[PDB]
Amino acid sequence: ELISENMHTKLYMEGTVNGHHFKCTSEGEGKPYEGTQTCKIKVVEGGPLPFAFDILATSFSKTFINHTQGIPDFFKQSFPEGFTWERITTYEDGGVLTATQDTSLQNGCLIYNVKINGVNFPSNGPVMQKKTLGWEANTEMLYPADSGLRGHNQMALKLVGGGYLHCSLKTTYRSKKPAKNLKMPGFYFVDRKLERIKEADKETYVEQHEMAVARYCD
Repeated sequence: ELISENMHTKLYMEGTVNGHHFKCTSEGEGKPYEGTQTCKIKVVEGGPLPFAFDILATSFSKTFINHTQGIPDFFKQSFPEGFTWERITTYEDGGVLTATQDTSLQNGCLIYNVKINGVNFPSNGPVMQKKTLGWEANTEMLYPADSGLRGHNQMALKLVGGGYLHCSLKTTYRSKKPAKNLKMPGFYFVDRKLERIKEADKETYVEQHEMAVARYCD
């Protein structure tokens, strides 16, 4: 019941990418049961970034997925204790971005803390050359594993000049609520699309929108 129809999020992010240090903050809001949310992001240290902001997009909120068909909701169930997630995104041209995240609920607001390591992005590739055009829609698979949930996703980063850069994402989501107090889902899918509402100043301000809907085979 601590997750209401309308919720606010606040986030802190720090990391490096190819040795370049940066920090971001954001604030957002959404409708957790409808699977929609937005956030307004600022690069507060290290801006303008020397790499495409697209590589940070998926690191800014799992409480906002519309779990349909009665699928148990590992994320909404985890409160008040909250949960963590940890992820590797591998780009086919050699860059890797890992992220670790803590999600907590404090005074009615969702609070996110994120740490990022981006390593080995090719110095002339589209990420470091800022020749990217955002992400296509995608479907994550999720199922229980390693005492939490495992997720796998594949994504396509659209490129200036045509074509795409492929990525895989492998994630584990861990509840801070005792296992005995959780009803685990079985295997399921989450369909997503992530857009920008607006941006400005060399991607040092970006407003993202996400829609996320959980289902079985359709």
